[PDB]
Amino acid sequence: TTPKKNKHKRKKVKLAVLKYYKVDENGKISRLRRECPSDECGAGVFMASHFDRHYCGKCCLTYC
Amino acid sequence: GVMDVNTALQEVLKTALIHDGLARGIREAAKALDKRQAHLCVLASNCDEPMYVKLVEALCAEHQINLIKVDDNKKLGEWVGLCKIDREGKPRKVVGCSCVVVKDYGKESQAKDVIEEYFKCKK
Ligand SMILES: [Zn+2]
Repeated sequence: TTPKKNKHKRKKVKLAVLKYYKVDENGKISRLRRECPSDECGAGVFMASHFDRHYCGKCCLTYC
Repeated sequence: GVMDVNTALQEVLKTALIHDGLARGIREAAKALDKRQAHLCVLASNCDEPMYVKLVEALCAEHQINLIKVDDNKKLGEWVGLCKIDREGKPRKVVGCSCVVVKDYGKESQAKDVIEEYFKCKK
């Protein structure tokens, strides 16, 4: 009846590593969200801790 | 040593594109140092975010990165080639990114005679 056209556009924060990386005045680098244990996104690429899980950007892994 | 050191970051960031050794961006520039293979990194002084410099210098400090101070954001991004040049040579649209890193130097001696000698006197 009615053409339902929709596409989930992306909304990026101002360089969203500031949501990940926190450094205080002493200079230690504190990352709040989860680092993915998979090797293709290891030690540089982080997951995002959600309300019931975490979510990777590459291998899309979940948690509880 | 014939040329100025703030105009000596030209050709090393040219040859940062011949292997795409320039990790352009900021998140990609953050993850460029997370694997610990980058040789040099520079930063623009023109920042709206003051704590952004505190984020990037925290990783540049403890992972032995020497820095070169450049004043402007949009001036820095043209060494990637991100300025949209015209057919007669005018950058009609310039993209500036404040985190320019390198992964490979050039194959010469006219670049590391002034950059590295300016690096030795700050040790
Ligand atoms: Zn991955």
